[PDB]
Amino acid sequence: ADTIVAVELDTYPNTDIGDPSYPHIGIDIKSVRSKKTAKWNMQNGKVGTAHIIYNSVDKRLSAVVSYPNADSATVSYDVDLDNVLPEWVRVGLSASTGLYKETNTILSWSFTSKLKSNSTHETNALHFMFNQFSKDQKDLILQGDATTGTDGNLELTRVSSNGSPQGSSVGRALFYAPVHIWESSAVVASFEATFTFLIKSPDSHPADGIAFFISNIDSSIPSGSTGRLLGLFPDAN
Amino acid sequence: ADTIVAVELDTYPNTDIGDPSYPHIGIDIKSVRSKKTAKWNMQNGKVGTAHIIYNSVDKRLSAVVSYPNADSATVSYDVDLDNVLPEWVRVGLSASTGLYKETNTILSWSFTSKLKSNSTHETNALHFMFNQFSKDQKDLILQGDATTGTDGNLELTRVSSNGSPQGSSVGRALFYAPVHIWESSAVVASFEATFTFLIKSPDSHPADGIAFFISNIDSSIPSGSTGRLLGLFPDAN
Amino acid sequence: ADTIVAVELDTYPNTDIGDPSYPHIGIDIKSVRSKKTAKWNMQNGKVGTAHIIYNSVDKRLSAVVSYPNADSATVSYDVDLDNVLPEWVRVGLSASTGLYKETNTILSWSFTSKLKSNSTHETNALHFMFNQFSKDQKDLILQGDATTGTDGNLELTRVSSNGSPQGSSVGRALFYAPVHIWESSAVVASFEATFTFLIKSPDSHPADGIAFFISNIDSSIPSGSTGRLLGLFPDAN
Amino acid sequence: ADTIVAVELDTYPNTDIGDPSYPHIGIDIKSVRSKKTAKWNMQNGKVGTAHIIYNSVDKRLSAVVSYPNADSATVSYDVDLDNVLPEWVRVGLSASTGLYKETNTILSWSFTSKLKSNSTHETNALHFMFNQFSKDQKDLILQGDATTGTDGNLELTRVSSNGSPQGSSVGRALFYAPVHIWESSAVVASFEATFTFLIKSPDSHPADGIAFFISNIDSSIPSGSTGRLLGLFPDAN
Ligand SMILES: [Ca+2]
Ligand SMILES: [Ca+2]
Ligand SMILES: [Ca+2]
Ligand SMILES: [Ca+2]
Ligand SMILES: [Co+2]
Ligand SMILES: [Co+2]
Ligand SMILES: [Co+2]
Ligand SMILES: [Co+2]
Repeated sequence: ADTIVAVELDTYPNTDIGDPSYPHIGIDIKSVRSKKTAKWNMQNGKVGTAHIIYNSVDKRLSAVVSYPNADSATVSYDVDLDNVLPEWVRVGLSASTGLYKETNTILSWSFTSKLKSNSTHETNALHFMFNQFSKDQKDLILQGDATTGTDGNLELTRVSSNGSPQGSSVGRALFYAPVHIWESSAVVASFEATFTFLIKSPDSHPADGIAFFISNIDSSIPSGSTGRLLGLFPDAN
Repeated sequence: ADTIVAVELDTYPNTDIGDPSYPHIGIDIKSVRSKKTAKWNMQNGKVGTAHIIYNSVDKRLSAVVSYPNADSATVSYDVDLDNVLPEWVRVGLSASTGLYKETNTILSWSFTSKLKSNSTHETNALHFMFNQFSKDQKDLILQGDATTGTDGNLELTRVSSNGSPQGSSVGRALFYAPVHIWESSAVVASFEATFTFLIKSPDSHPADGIAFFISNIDSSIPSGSTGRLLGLFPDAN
Repeated sequence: ADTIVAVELDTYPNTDIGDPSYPHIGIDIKSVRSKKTAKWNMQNGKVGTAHIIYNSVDKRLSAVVSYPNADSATVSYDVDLDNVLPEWVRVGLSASTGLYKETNTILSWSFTSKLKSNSTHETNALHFMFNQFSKDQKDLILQGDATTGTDGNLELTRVSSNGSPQGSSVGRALFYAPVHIWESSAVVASFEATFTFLIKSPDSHPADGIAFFISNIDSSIPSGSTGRLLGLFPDAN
Repeated sequence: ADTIVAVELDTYPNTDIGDPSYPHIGIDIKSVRSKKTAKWNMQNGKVGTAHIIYNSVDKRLSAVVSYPNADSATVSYDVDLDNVLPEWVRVGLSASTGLYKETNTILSWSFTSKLKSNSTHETNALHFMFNQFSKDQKDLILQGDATTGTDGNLELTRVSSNGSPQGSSVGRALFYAPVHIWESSAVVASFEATFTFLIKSPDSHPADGIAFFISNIDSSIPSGSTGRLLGLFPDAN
């Protein structure tokens, strides 16, 4: 059904579906079983920043995640996205909770896509930046439990009044406009995404994670993708 | 019905509805009878560039139109757009032909909107740039006769095979995503639009013009707005 | 000697040289006696953000200053900068202390200048953004007491070890590259500057202020411009 | 003496110093003998566009060169620039002619450098874009025979009145401000450069080429680097 390319900030180690034994960042190409992962020293309650970059010349999707005053984690994977995704895609953020939970709060999100064609000076670009989300954010498609406006933030999963994260929740936010990532006369296509997040859990084992993803434009949350599936995959294959 | 704020590049002088006796650029606030105009030395067959700028501190909508090697024309009008438009709008380009005609070709179009809130570093921004239009431009809403892809250009009004402009045509192209132009904690909201166009007519009296407009998100072409109404207004009041 | 256009965030009311009886933001065109001012509810110890904008079509220099959770202050003045400044200028930040003092800390500073010429697609642009200053910031010209690197910030005036602001201090930081603000074939020239600051004083009467300024490229601090002259003017005329 | 990293658009095959037997694009790390090259179908008299990209996560310097209506050439090389260049560098364009010659005209040049630190939202950026060069371009350091302003272009090597390219010429243009390409708390540093050029020769064997380069800030043209050395290297080792 959906084609998903995602960079996951996986807070819970589901070693039975291939997660390493620690929080990790991973690159998922059409499967929750990451093609590549890197240990991530996740800090409960701290605001982190994730940067994702890719260009069609190098064909390497790379991500860097850091927290202030801490060393960063980085993961890269060689993948030609022209062979995985459609030429028009939607980009978004997804997060879930299962039996274990955490807040999956997004405080800001920026994205820049550029397609440079062979005509002298031909650049097609799309750029958006959100440093605040309003209750009626018309340029975002919110799916599942995702809501905007509480403290001007984007809450991907359900958080009750007293700020408590709820389990078995899943939510996604996609930018409204389709994004053009391939065009026949493009000599270089590239994108960069950055988002700051705040994962906080009352528990010692937060779950399940946040993911930046690119999908077919009409992507919707797969049935039963709460928990370990991060609101992105229908199963764990 | 629709709320329209537009900068018109009016090629035909309809002196009966208030046009001056020459091609002119004008600022239209909810009426085709421009609030302010400036003589425009339109060059048939040449690529021109229009720049439109506005910010909520000064509340002055200004536009500059020029052709290479020629002096520019500029028009400005003091208007608080927060009092005219909704907080979420769609931006687009419109053009029409009537008994007289011309090609209303758009070769590139860029737009940048910024909302800076009172939180330190809070900037919400939207930027798009098209230097080429493809046959299936999914991020544009084409209305009426507007088509994309012929020579990688956006043809707002009908042009037959042999490149001839057709009369009684009207077409509009709006960027897919809603644009947020006001927010309660924004200290300064601004936008700038730039587009290059090519108006060419076999006739000595081209008509009717191209307009950059901002409207309510659900705006559609008014019935009978071909010709002098530029695909923007239902009547000439 | 120097030609100075500045937006002052004046913390001390020197009513004898024309200041209003309160902290105020003002637009200074070649004189410390502001052409226009607006009351500024300055917050000692809080990080504020100032936005300055200008374009050659409207010829209005406007500035907005705000603090989180507080209403902003704005001041505007109609001035054609082509008639005041040279075509090549340097942009900077200046601050001073006199008998009264305060820290004049800059935490981030961004600037964007654009010159759009009448050739189709001719845009000359300069943009810089500093969200951190290093001890050896080679792209900034530091004058007087200005230093970079302490807490990754730019300290315009002297602050001793224990964080205490020192009196009779003056310092300026200018971006290294000259900025082109006028060109003969430019149809619209514009700029926007934004900087966040932290003015903190142990005293009830902080002084003297911070100013964003544009000057001739070879501008240097005028002798005796500590205190009320903000490191910009040689006298109070 | 100087540390040079350059992307060369080499028009003349000096097979004795390792050039392939055809025009080629190459990546030169401290030597004119390119670490990697790719055949380049150079078009005499046509305006081409070169794009150079690099980021510190992937550590791969890649370049794409194209002409309208033609397939592009691309070359990439894995190199960690933090191990080759200083943290502060100057970026520029260089070109030369020897016994054979060609015009080495630059019509536009843009550059964007970004350093993203681990503090949430810490981005330091520098961006410049020139779509026109004036006779007194104060923000460019012209070395050797390089001149600005003729037809609003940048002529890297000497061209006599009648538009004829002169042999044994060498010229370079560097952006005035130093560029910061590494910082201790940066999690990702990246840059992208784009320039359009017009290489035209009356002869069947144009020479010698144009190069985009990054060097130590105080770099100057090496003595005798006309011809095959592209105004970048003192010898052919
Ligand atoms: Ca997991
Ligand atoms: Ca008319
Ligand atoms: Ca004062
Ligand atoms: Ca060679
Ligand atoms: Co995982
Ligand atoms: Co009219
Ligand atoms: Co004052
Ligand atoms: Co070579």
